[PDB]
Amino acid sequence: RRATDTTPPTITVPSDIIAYRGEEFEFYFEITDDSGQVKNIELSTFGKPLGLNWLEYSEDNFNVPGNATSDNPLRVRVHGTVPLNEPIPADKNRAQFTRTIRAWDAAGNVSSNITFVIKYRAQTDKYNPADPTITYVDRLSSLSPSEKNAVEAAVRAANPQIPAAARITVSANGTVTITYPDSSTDTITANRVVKDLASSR
Amino acid sequence: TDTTPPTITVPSDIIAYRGEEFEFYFEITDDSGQVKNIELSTFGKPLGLNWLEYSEDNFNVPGNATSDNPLRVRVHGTVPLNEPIPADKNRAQFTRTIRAWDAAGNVSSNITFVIKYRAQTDKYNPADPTITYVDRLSSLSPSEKNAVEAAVRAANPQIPAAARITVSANGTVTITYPDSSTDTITANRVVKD
Ligand SMILES: [Ca+2]
Ligand SMILES: [Ca+2]
Ligand SMILES: [Ca+2]
Ligand SMILES: [Ca+2]
Ligand SMILES: [Ca+2]
Ligand SMILES: [Ca+2]
Ligand SMILES: [Ca+2]
Repeated sequence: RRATDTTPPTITVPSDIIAYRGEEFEFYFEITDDSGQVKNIELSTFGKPLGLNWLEYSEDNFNVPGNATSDNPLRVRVHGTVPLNEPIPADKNRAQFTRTIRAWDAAGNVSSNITFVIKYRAQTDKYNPADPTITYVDRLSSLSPSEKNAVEAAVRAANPQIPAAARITVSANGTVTITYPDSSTDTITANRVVKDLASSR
Repeated sequence: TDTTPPTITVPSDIIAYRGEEFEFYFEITDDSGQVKNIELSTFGKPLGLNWLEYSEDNFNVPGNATSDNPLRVRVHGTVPLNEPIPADKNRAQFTRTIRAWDAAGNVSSNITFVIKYRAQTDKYNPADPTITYVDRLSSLSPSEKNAVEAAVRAANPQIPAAARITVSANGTVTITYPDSSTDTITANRVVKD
């Protein structure tokens, strides 16, 4: 047996972190140490400030004997919400944050930073609207207020998976726009939404 | 023997809104206590309001039309949703006549009544919603617009469910009634920062 612990902790990072603007998400780091005890972690930008004030984790169970064994690793839950307005550039391969994590054991050994990547995307990437039941209208090019209400209700009823804070609008010819809370959108063309009532009876 | 026709009281303010059922009553009395029938016309010519109907309950019965208990004729109908409204609202009305007769056949003169009709927004007057607090007053988010609309709807169960409430970028509310007339709620009664 060696008189001292000279080996830093080992960190496992999640391999495919995907976040949608305005929606809470979470991912876990798993950490072990040959001593069985991890003291704390640091999230950084390769040693510089993290710069993501919306990302949080709990220090529950940090620096407790036995908290970080091979059989029972330390599981660190990181969570937050990418801001509703976070800019997504034209090349969506650039819509990500690459950051680093390291950890200390109780003997002062600190691991070397390893990377993790938070990819983020518009809410319209998460949601795929189903077509509503058809609303039958008197004039295909000039919907009444009651017909627009019915279209919106039908679009909403065909899509309970879509967020309640998304806003559904309807044009004069029955074209549907779904505007998600982050202002990304989805469209349903009118021919999938309305049909002429007289033509259909 | 009866030589005197019935007398007719008409309502003074018959005001109907497009697309919304209305009702009113004529009250008819005769010195005999009995009214046989009535006729609605355009000064003797055809009435020309196929959307108007009246009840003939209790016509031509003794005692149906006394001073104490006149014959109360219920009239109802719905002015068409698309009835055009002239720019001069003194012309947005139908002037018609009613006459009535007793069992001896004494007929009254034609008595005038006027059905005024108006756009739905002339009826409805939106109450204000609980205020919605927003992040930017010139650029509401989708979620904030949803909240504004829900609040306007929750405060106004009396407005037709078929009316459509829209919300602009600055929180201005438009209510479009089924007959396509509108009301507006200015942003300051609707949103705050
Ligand atoms: Ca160690
Ligand atoms: Ca989508
Ligand atoms: Ca008489
Ligand atoms: Ca009676
Ligand atoms: Ca009004
Ligand atoms: Ca009024
Ligand atoms: Ca709506």
